[PDB]
Amino acid sequence: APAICHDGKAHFPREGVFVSNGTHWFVTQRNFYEPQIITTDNTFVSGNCDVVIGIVNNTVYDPLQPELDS
Amino acid sequence: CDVVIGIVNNTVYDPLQPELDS
Amino acid sequence: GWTFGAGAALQIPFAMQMAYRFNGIGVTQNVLYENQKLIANQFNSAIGK
Ligand SMILES: *[C@@H]1O[C@H](CO)[C@@H](O)[C@H](O)[C@H]1NC(C)=O
Ligand SMILES: *[C@@H]1O[C@H](CO)[C@@H](O)[C@H](O)[C@H]1NC(C)=O
Ligand SMILES: *[C@@H]1O[C@H](CO)[C@@H](O)[C@H](O)[C@H]1NC(C)=O
Repeated sequence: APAICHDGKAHFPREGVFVSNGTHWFVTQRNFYEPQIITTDNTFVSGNCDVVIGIVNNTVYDPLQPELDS
Repeated sequence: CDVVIGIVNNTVYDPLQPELDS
Repeated sequence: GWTFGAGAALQIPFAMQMAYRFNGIGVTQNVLYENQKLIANQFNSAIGK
């Protein structure tokens, strides 16, 4: 997929691309297979979702939520 | 830490620590 | 893309390759998508000349 839409905002990978074996979505580097969980760290936000062609609805995870409880 | 050879124990700071009181 | 020169050919969508080639010169790749149509119509036009 080119990008992922969460709340109308469109996200892009900091480096590498998104893939999925059907079960879940992942972000990986270019020359070697090494998936990692999607995050607001290795992604960035720019513009709304409507403009881009071929976007896919999903959810972006934020690791700060479990930590801010303490 | 299992695979890489020469790995060393050390304390890693986190900027969240001073402000975790929120 | 470039990969077939390096080793075996790997399929890749064309818009993705355009985005990479934009990264190659220092323009954040999102700029490509929010203008895709426009760029295309220039390419087909320019080659026409
Ligand atoms: C790929 O082709 C199908 C058939 O037209 C189209 O529905 C789909 O939008 C295309 N996928 C992307 C990301 O453009
Ligand atoms: C570096 O070389 C010395 C001598 O062979 C050896 O004792 C030591 O294990 C080596 N250092 C590491 C981290 O392996
Ligand atoms: C590094 O941390 C682990 C976990 O406590 C410990 O077992 C290990 O002994 C430490 N390494 C050294 C050289 O002490």
